[PDB]
Amino acid sequence: GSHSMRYFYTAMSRPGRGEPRFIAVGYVDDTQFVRFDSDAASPRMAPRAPWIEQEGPEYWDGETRNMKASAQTYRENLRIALRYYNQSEAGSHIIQVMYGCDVGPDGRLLRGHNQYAYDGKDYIALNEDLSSWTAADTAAQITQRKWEAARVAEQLRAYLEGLCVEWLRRYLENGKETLQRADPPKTHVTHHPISDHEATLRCWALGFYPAEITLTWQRDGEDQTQDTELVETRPAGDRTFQKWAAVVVPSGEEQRYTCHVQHEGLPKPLTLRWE
Amino acid sequence: KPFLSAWPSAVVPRGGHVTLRCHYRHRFNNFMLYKEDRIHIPIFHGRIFQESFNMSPVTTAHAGNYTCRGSHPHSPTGWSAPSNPVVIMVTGNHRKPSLLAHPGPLVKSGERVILQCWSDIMFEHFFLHKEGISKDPSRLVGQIHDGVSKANFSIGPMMLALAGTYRCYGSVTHTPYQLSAPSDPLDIVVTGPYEKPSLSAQPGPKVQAGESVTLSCSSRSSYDMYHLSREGGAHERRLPAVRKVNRTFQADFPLGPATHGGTYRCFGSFRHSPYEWSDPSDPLLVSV
Amino acid sequence: LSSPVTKSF
Amino acid sequence: MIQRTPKIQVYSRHPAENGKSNFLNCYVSGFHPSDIEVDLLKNGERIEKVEHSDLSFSKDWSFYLLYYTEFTPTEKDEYACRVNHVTLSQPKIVKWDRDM
Ligand SMILES: *[C@@H]1O[C@H](CO)[C@@H](O)[C@H](O)[C@H]1NC(C)=O
Repeated sequence: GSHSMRYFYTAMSRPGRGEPRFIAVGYVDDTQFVRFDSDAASPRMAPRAPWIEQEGPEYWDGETRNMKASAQTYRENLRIALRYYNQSEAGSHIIQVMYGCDVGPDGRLLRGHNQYAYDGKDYIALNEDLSSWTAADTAAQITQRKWEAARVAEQLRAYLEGLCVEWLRRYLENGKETLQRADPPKTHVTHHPISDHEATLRCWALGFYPAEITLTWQRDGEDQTQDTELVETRPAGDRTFQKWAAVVVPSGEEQRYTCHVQHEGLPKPLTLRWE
Repeated sequence: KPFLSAWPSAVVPRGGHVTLRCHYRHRFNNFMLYKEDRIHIPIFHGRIFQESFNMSPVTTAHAGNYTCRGSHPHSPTGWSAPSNPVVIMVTGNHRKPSLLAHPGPLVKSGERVILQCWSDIMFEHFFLHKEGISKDPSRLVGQIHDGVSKANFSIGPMMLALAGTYRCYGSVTHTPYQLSAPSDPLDIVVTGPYEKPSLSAQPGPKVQAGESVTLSCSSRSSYDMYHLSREGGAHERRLPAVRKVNRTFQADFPLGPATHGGTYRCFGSFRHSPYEWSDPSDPLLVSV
Repeated sequence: LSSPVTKSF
Repeated sequence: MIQRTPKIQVYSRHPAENGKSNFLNCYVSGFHPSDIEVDLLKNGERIEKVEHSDLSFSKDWSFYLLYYTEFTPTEKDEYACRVNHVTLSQPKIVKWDRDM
């Protein structure tokens, strides 16, 4: 692959409960590597993955200044949004931002992203051409007129084509043996009676990275896509992931059921069965 | 420790109103208040506020440095650790100081401006406060020069978060939480980077009599409003922008019959954002 | 590296 | 505003084996707004030294968090996760099932 870098900002007001708060997290693919939280006594951008820790003091200082400025900007954006939507200053509101870049195997830019939301709904987004906006409502149309008047999209495009790609390449290098070496799932099937006439077969995949994976149940080679319980892929807490797929089968017919596992760490797809 | 806050503002005039809230364990109930001096003597004879404490109308007695402790049943003391400190400053207690901007109130984005507060009264401290809800004032010590006391507040690098209406206050030695009346307000506007509009005169800039002159501000950027400003004197005037057939947004400012001309500039701005303007247009000298 | 581009709404 | 109720999974980092050190996880996701209260419980009692991941969100803007604590499972000790959110009238409690 084929990788991505993303930053996620959450700016929240909470009158009477706290000062407005800004939290930022940075991801390379499914791995978080930095964080900033304005509530800390002395807020700093901080490492959240080992492969970024040996990055120099210039990096942390620069990123800390940038985050402090961004926090200021988003507190003001919360006030502005209050005016745009004619809302009271007593309520709690949230602005969210996600942005970043996708690159191909050759490290070159594939796509840039920059999207904003207000109270969990689309607010305004940079288009794929990285030179125009889509505004979701009239408030956002105000923002759009400002940003067009200020040539904001040019500056963002410059970031996404330049720094975003260069740094993603650098991080992919820094963390190569975790970020670019898929960890295949450890797999197994468990069996649990439900009644005297039915039972559950559960196919497990554990300790895999990246998060993308496909678990399917087949019955004599035909997908049970209608009768499969699929749990959301979940973090294990050690920068690997977990998932399972379950199917209810009639008792004594377990042997006719097969679990199929697909993941990039696997050379060829796996087919497991219970005993 | 609880979160103590003042609503709508810790800087509050006499006769106004302010509410202290103590948020602790997802609750606004059951807290006591302390002033900084007697940091273990709960005020009002150890009164337990069942709800948020409403000071109204505000008096000079309300001024001070507060912390709160929330109810904590099972603990060595029946109460929490001290909250964050909130300073209630009560204004309107002395003659107002004066506030001016150097070099001016229109500040280019990214640049710095000096807001000078001064008075003939010997204020020990000056406070600069941007008007708005939950804003923290800046404090400086009053310098003394030839019988006037003064302080220079540096504001910048300029951005929208620093733009707005500012007032400055003085305080005297023994009542640090009591502020003067506010200075006359100063509107600090950030300009740019929004592209400058074009300013023209119709039928032209040379007028005597008897003759009508109209100043048009125009831009292909979608400003909602235009501001016409004359160098010195005459106050700021503003009009809605109207989109024309050629997709320019334009406003026409008719002058006269008085106006003795001068050097004019115009600015664009957007709805619900009165303190951020475009770059200034080229100057236009109007001659009567 | 985070974006140096933060503008107001 | 748009309110979204949290999804909850409670599970161990590794397959449970009585008497072996492990991690207990409570993954909450798909919720909005961001404020939420999560406690891990051991026999009904709040575990104190619990940590969580930094707040983040998915493409649909909904939030997710992982809460986790080190723990050593036994046959008798029963673990669970307790979650409150604006969308919930009462806190939800999801028991840890070693098979889930
Ligand atoms: C304060 O600002 C004024 C006005 O710009 C300037 O003349 C003066 O040198 C500054 N410093 C002092 C101490 O007055």
